[PDB]
Amino acid sequence: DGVGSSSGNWHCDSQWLGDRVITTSTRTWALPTYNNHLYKQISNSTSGGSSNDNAYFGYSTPWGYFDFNRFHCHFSPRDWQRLINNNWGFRPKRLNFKLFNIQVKEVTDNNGVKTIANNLTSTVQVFTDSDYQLPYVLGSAHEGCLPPFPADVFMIPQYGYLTLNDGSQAVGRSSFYCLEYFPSQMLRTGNNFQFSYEFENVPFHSSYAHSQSLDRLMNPLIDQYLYYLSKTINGSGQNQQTLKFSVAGPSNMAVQGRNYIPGPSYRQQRVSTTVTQNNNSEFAWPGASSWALNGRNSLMNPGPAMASHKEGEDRFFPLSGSLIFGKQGTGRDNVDADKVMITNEEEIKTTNPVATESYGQVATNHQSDGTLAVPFKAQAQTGWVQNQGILPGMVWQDRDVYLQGPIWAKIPHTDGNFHPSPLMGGFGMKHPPPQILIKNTPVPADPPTAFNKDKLNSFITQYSTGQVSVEIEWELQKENSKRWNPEIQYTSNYYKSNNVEFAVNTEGVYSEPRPIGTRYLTRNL
Amino acid sequence: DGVGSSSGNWHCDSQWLGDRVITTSTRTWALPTYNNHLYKQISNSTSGGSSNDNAYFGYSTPWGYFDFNRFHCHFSPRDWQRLINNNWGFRPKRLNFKLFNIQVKEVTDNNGVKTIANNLTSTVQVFTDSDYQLPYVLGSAHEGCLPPFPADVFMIPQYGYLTLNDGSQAVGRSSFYCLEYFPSQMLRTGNNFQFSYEFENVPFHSSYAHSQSLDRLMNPLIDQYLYYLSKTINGSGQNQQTLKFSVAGPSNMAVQGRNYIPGPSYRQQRVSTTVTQNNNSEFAWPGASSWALNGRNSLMNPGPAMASHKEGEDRFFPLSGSLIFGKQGTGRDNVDADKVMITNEEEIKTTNPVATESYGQVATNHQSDGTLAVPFKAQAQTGWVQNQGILPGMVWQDRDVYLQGPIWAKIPHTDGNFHPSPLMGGFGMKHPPPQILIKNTPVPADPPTAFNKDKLNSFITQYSTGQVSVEIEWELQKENSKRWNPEIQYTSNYYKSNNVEFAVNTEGVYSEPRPIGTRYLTRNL
Amino acid sequence: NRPPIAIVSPQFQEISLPTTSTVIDGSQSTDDDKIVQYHWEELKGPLREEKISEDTAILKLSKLVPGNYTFSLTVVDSDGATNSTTANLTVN
Amino acid sequence: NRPPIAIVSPQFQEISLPTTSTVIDGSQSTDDDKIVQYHWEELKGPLREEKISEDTAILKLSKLVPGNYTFSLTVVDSDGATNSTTANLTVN
Repeated sequence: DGVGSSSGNWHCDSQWLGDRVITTSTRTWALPTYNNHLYKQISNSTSGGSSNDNAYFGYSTPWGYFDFNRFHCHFSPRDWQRLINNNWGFRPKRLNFKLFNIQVKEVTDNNGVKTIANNLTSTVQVFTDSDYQLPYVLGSAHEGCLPPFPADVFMIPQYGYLTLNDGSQAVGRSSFYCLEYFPSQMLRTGNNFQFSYEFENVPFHSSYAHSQSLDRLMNPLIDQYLYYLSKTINGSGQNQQTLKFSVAGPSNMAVQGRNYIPGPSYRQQRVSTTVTQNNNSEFAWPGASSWALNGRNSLMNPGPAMASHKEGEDRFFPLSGSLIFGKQGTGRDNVDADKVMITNEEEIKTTNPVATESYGQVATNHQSDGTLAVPFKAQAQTGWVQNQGILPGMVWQDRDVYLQGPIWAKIPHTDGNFHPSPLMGGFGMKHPPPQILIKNTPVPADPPTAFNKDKLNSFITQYSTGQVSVEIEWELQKENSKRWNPEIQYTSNYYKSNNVEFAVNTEGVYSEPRPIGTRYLTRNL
Repeated sequence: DGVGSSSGNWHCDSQWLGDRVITTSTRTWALPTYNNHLYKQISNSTSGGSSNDNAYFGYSTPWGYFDFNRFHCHFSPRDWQRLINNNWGFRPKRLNFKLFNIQVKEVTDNNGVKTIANNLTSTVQVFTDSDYQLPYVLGSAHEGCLPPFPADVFMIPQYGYLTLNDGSQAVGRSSFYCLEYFPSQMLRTGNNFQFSYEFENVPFHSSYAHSQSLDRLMNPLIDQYLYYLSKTINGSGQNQQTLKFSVAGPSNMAVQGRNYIPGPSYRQQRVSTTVTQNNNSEFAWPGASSWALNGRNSLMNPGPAMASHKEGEDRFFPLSGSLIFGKQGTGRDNVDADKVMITNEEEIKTTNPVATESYGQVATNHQSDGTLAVPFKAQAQTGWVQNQGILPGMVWQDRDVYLQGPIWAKIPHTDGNFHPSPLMGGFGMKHPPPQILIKNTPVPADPPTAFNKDKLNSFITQYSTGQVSVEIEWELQKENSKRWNPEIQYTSNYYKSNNVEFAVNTEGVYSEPRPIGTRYLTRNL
Repeated sequence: NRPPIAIVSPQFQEISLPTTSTVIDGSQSTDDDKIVQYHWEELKGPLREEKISEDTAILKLSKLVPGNYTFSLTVVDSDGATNSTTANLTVN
Repeated sequence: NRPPIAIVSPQFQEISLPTTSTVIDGSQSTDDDKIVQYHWEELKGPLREEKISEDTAILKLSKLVPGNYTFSLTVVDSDGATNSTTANLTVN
C-alpha cells in the first residue's frame, strides 16, 4: 500500500521439514497489452489456411495467464536430485500464489525515441478462474511457464481458447467466454494479490522403478502343481496325435501360471536414432498411431504409458510415444536430432509391454485336424494383437514426470473416464489449481471534444512488471526398503568440462543438458 | 515508509563508555547493475589465459556485497590512536547493520544525453548469508570495503566466487550457488534493512609489544644449578679428549637452561630497500616461499607471524612476509618502492624468530671420534633449520592488525586446524559476520506484443543509492602495568608540513601517510 | 582453442662467475587449460661435460662456463598445441 | 564360457498339402547368456520363386511345394560362439 513501500518480499527458499517440501519460487514478470485490448477471433481461415486435421476456431483474449505447471518452476535441480534419489513418491498438497509489487509503465514513441515513464495511477486486473468455468489451457506444456533459472524475467503468455469448429466455421454450440464478465481485482502499483488453493486427494506419484519383472514374479526353486500342455504329437509321422501334459516348474518359466498380466498397449511405429537404419521414405505422418475423433486425425502423442524399448535396444524409440523436450537455444522447427533431447522409458519395461512390440498373440481358428463331414485340416494359426484394451487383473505403471515436465492437467468434465492420469505424465485432478489471468486496464488516450459512440480504439501503449510467487507444499512418502545391494541414484558426472551442468554459460544462458526422470529407487513388485 | 520520509538517520559517532567502544559508521553507497543481470562464468580461458598456477574457474554473480572488514572503516585515526596508545587488547562484541534510505534511479540514454530520473517503484534486493552456505569472500582485504573518510561515496564491489578447477575446466564437485535461490528482502525506496549479529567468543587481540626478550627471561644475578657441557678437549694436541662441565650463570646466558622456545619459522627471502644491495637478477617469483597444494604453487604470503628483521637492520624486509598497503593515488601495478608503504614487524622480535633467519641449527651426525671397527673420525656437523614445525612448550605471537588491515576471516570448515588466526592479522571466527549481498531487481523494458519464450535480455539501465551503517561494539582490556619508565606511544609529529596527516589534500583526496600498528604499549612476558 | 603462450623471463641476462648458478623462470606460460609439461633444450653452448635436458618450470643452472647460451622453452597444453620461445643467456 | 546349444524341434516332419504352412520351433536354444540372434537358411529345396532367409525364433513356412527340405538353424550368443543344427522337413 502506497508507492514508496514494497508490497511483498522475495521468497524463494525451499524448506525440507521432513515428509513435507515447501518449494517457494519467485520470478519477475513483464506483461504487454495483447491484441490492443480486443477479442479478435482466430481460425485457420485467418491464419492462412490449414489441412482438414488442423482446422480450429477460437478467440484471442487479451488476458495473460500465469502458468506454473512444470516441475522445474519450483524444484531447483538439486532439490529434484534430493527428491528422486531418496523418495518413493510425492504429491502437491497446497498452493499459495502471491502476485505483488506491480509497477505499470507507459511507453511513449516520439520520433522513434522510446521514453518509458511509469504510471502511478494505471491499474492491472487480476482474477483467478476459481470455478473452472473457463476453458482450461494449463496442461499441454505450453511454453510460457515460469523461467527455470530464478533471475530470468519472463513474458506472460497470451490466453486464447478453442471451441467447436465445423471446418473453420463455428457452430451453435460454439461458446464465447468474455473474460471481463468475471469479477476481477484491480491492482494499481501498491497492491498485492494472493489466493491459497488446497490440492485434492491425488494419488502418490510412482517415483520408483520395479526391481522384479512382472513375468519373473515366481519362485525359481519349486514346481507349480499346475500342469501345462507340452506335447501334441508323439513323433514325426502320419496320424500320431496325442495329448501330453507336464508340470510347469523353474526349468520352463514361460508357461508358468500367472496371476497378473502386463498393462495396455497401443503399438507405436519404431524409429531408430542411428539414421541409417530407418527406411528411406517419409513416414513421419503416414504410419504413426492416431485416434481421430470427429473425422480428423491426430497423433496418439504420447499415448498410454508404454516402455520405449526392449532391454539392450537403446538407440530405438517410438515414433510418437515419448516426450521430446528441446534443449535451450534450439530452433522452432526442423532441428536436427542432436539439438532435441529424447526421454526414453526403459524404467517400466517390467510391468508394461514395449511400445514398439505387439503384445503377444491370440489364436484365430480351431486346430481341428480331422473334422466330421467338413474336413479342412486347419492348423492352429495365431494373429498378433497390435492394440489391447484393459482386461480382469491387468497391472501397469503410469508415465514418468521429468524435471521439464507437466505437473497437473484438468480431467475433462465428462460422464466417465478410466484412470485419469494425463498421458504426458503428472497428476490428474478434477479440480486443478485455477488459472490466474492478468490484464492491464485500457486507458484511452484523448477522446474527441465532440461526442462519438465508437469503441474508442486509441489507447496509450503500456505494460506491467512485478513478481509472482508460487509456494506449493508437496508431501513425500519416504522409502524403507530392506535392499542390500546399493540403490541406483542420480548423480552429476565428475569429469572436467567447459560448463557445470545446470549452470549458466559464459553468456549467461541457463542450459539444462538432460531430462531428469523420477524413477531411480527400486521397489519390488 | 513512504517516499517523503527518511527511513533512518545518519549515525556516525564513536562512543567510549569505558571497557566498550561503540564505533558507528555510515557511508553512501552506489550500486550499478553488474553483468546485465546474468551469471556469466569466469575462467582464465575467458580472461585470455594464464599460467598453470593462476588457473581458476568461477561464476560472476551480479550481486554486490557490502564489505567492512577493514579497521579504518570504523575507527577514525584519532580513535585508533586512543585504542593503541592505552589498551592491551580488543575484540568485536556485536554488530548492527542498518541499510536505509534506498533510492533507485533510472538512466536514459537518448542521442548521447544522460537523463537520470528516479524510479519510485523499482526494488532493490538485500539479504544476509546468515548460514555461511555461500562461498565466503570477505577476508582477503579485497579493495571494495567501506571509504576511509566518511563523506567518500563508494561503489559496491561485485560478488563472484571460485570453485574447483582442473585447469580451466570444472569438475563434478564444482558447485554453482545461485544467489536468487536464497530468501531475499525487497526494498523499494521507502524501506530499510537491519540485522544484528553477535560476535562469538574470539580471543583478545594482542595490542602490546613484549618488553622482555624470550631469550633474556632469566635473573642476571644468580647461577642456575644446571651444569652445561663447556669443554671437550683439554688442550690442542693428539688424543686429549675430556668432558668438563660448568655452571650456567649470568656470565654465559647463551647456554642457560630455558623453559620455552621461540615460535615457528618458515624462512622468507631477504630483500633490502636500498636497491643497490639486492642481487642483480629477477628473484621476485623464483626464490620465494610457497606452499603449493594440488601441484600449483602460491606465495607463502604473508605466511606465519614472524619478525621482519633483526634489531638494527631496518632497511631489510622479507620478500613475501609482510602486508604492503598502497598509498592513495598509487598505480595498480609496477609502482616504485616509495609509492607503497611497507609494514615492518620488529615489534615481536622477542618471541618470534626473524623471518629472514634460519631458526638455529640441529646436529646431523654423531661426534664419535674413534669408533670400534668402523672408524670415520666424524666431527660434530650441524645443519640449519630453514623451516621448523610447532614443538612442546613453544610460544609465539600472532601478527599485528593495522588501521588499514583486515578484521575477521572465516575459518575454513575443515576437520581440523591449528591456532586459526588469519595470517594477514585479525580474528579467526568459525562464524564471522555474514555477507550482505545487494542486487537491484531487473525490470524488463518492453516485451513484444507476440509471445516469446527467451530470457528477455532487454532491461532498462538503472542503479541505486542510500546509506549503510555498521555499529560494531568492541570490548577493551585496560592496562594496569606498574612500569615506571614512560610508556612508548603513537603521536603525530609536531612539525610544519604542507598537509596535516590523515587530512584531506588541497584537491579533497583523503591521504593516509603511514600504516598504524596496534602494538605500542609494553607488557612483560 | 587458443594455443599456449610461452613467456620465458628474464629474456636476457649478464652473469660473471663465482656465481654461475642462474635461474630463468618459465612458469609464465599463458594458456586457457593446464600446461601439461615444460621442455627445456639448449640449442648452443660451449663444449661442457654435460647437456641441459629438464622438465621443470623454473630451470636451475649450475657450473656455467664462459661463452654464450641459447635455451629453448617448449610448452604443451592439454590439446597438444606447442609454442616454443627461446631464451638467450650470456656469461662474462 | 559354454557355447550355445541349438536345439531345433521338431527334427523330422511329414506334411501333405492343402496345409503346406508348417512351423518348426527354434526357440529351444540353450545357453548361459542371451541368444543374440537366430539365423535360418535352407541348404536344399526344389526350385521355388522364393528363398528362405529369416531371423525369427519360430520359423513360419508357407506355400511349400512337394520335395525334400533341409533347414539350418544358426544361433549366436553374446560372446559370439555359434552352434548350427540342421532340421529336415519332408512334404508328401
